[PDB]
Amino acid sequence: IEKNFVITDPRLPDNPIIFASDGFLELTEYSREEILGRNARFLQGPETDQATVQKIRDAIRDQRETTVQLINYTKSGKKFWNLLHLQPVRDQKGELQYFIGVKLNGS
Ligand SMILES: Cc1cc2nc3c(=O)[nH]c(=O)nc-3n(C[C@H](O)[C@H](O)[C@H](O)COP(=O)(O)O)c2cc1C
Repeated sequence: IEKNFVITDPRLPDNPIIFASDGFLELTEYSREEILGRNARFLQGPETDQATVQKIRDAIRDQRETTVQLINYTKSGKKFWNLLHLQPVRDQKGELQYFIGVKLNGS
C-alpha cells in the first residue's frame, strides 16, 4: 500500500481523518492521537495558496478525483510541498463512503 495516505469519512462532521498511515505520521510529525478525528486542513498554514484550497473544496463538493500541490506544515512548522491526490470511495449503489488522500512522492 501507499506509504503516505489518510482516509476521511465525509459522513461524519467536518470530514474527519479516520486513518493515517505510519508514513504520514512520520512525515507530518504528529501522533495518531493528534490526527484522528480532525479535518486534514490542519496541515495548512500561512503560505498555503487559497486558490488551491478552493480547488480541493470544489473537488470534494463534486466528489471527483483530483491532484493538486500545496504547501503544508509539519507539527514543528517545517514547510513541505504536498502533491495531494484525492479519490472518492463509493459503495456498489454509487453512494460516497470515504475519501482517500495520498501524498504522491515528493521530498
Ligand atoms: C481524504 C482527504 C485528505 C486531505 N488531505 C489534505 C492534506 O494532506 N493537506 C491539506 O492541506 N488538505 C488536505 N485535505 C483538504 C482539507 O481537508 C479540506 O478539504 C480543504 O482545506 C478545503 O476545505 P475547507 O475550505 O473547509 O478547509 C484533504 C481532504 C481529504 C478529503
